[PDB]
Amino acid sequence: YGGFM
Repeated sequence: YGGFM
C-alpha cells in the first residue's frame, strides 16, 4: 500500500 512507502 502507499501508507508506509
